[PDB]
Amino acid sequence: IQIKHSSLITPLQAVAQRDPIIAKQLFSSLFSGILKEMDKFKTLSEKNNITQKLLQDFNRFLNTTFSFFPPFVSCIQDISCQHAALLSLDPAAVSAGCLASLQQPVGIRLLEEALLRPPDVLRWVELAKLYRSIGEYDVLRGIFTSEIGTKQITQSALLAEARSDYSEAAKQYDEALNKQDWVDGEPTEAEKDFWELASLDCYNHLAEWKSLEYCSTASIDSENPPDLNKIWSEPFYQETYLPYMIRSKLKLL
Repeated sequence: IQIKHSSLITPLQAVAQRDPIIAKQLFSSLFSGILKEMDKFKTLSEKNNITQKLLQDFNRFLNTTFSFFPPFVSCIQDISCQHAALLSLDPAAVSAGCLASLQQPVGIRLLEEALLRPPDVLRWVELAKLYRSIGEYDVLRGIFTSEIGTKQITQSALLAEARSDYSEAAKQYDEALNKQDWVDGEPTEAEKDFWELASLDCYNHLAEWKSLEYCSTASIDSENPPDLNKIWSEPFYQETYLPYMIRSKLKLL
């Protein structure tokens, strides 16, 4: 045991060069150790520009990757969990990378550590995406009852949706997505996009196919004619409205 560093350092980089998982662990632990040692040298401001430029680096990474490597994506989202400068990464790119790479636990953990310690509600909507993708409708319904839903009709539809009364939930979502005489303020864009998406879920859950197909195309650019072409524009449309469109028209056909 009276051996030196090189017999530990060179085979470590030699095996981390070949296998990507141990490369992920090594890059994460070395990065976190260096940033932990930055407590002594950089003090108040040069530290803060260092971590701001690291956040710049990582946001550029997650926006411009196109192959989605799981060790790389999870490694740069795993070093964002420990240091509170990089918790504010981007809730859009995190959810896109975790849906594309099949790593929703890592995005869920990062967004949770962000909601610990607007960019409040943005992370809630992009956390409901990751929880919807892996089943988990109980936790997603727990999100919409507390932090996203403001109005009362949202909670009264969440109850009737939870007790499997999907007609008396879609009726309230239709009754909320046409209200103009809102007395106490307006819904947000998040609170209205939830009502649209959950009305689609209720119409799919019942069986109502002549209503599901119309509601699944009458929010893209189609006012008087149904112009199906616009689903390739605005890529969120082909992730949110496309399967309901095709399933509804197919069950009709």
